[PDB]
Amino acid sequence: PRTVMVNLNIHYYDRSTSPWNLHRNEDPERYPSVIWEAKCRHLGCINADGNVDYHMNSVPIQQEILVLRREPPHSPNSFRLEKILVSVGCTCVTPI
Amino acid sequence: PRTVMVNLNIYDRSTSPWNLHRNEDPERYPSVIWEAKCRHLGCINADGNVDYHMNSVPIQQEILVLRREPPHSPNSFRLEKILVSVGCTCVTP
Repeated sequence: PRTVMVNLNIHYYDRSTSPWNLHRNEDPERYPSVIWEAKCRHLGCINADGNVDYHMNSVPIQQEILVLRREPPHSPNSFRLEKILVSVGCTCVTPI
Repeated sequence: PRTVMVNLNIYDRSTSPWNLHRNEDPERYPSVIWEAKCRHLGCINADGNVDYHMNSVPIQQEILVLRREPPHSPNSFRLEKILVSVGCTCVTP
């Protein structure tokens, strides 16, 4: 147990060939409770003509992020640090 | 004001590829954050060549981190928002 104190008071890509939308992911047992996650708009990538090219793939960029998990569950003042995978945007990839 | 206890015990084929840079900050938890840096200004063509007709742009995301409060404190923090480069996307200029 590595217990620390934390004060919780804090103090564009539309032209992408692999564009994305943001999805509201909510968890009451987590701090921060809301995490906005990227979801690729298409399976393929946008052409020079503005069309979807299915020989290319829009893939989500997944990053490991540290979040706070209520420990014990429902606790207003006690947490454990947790690693979660979050989709942070989309990139365009050549298939294997 | 809002003090809580925290237990600290826990794309190569891209047209806009990136490299990871280890960003270090002693006054931050986590001290180590891997940040993306676009390999090129352009995007990779169907031919495997860098094409200046398109741009690799970093995707910047706001992340919650812990800032040592008071400074240098091993066990006391304040929640902070920082901008981190998390990958690269390819954009039409």
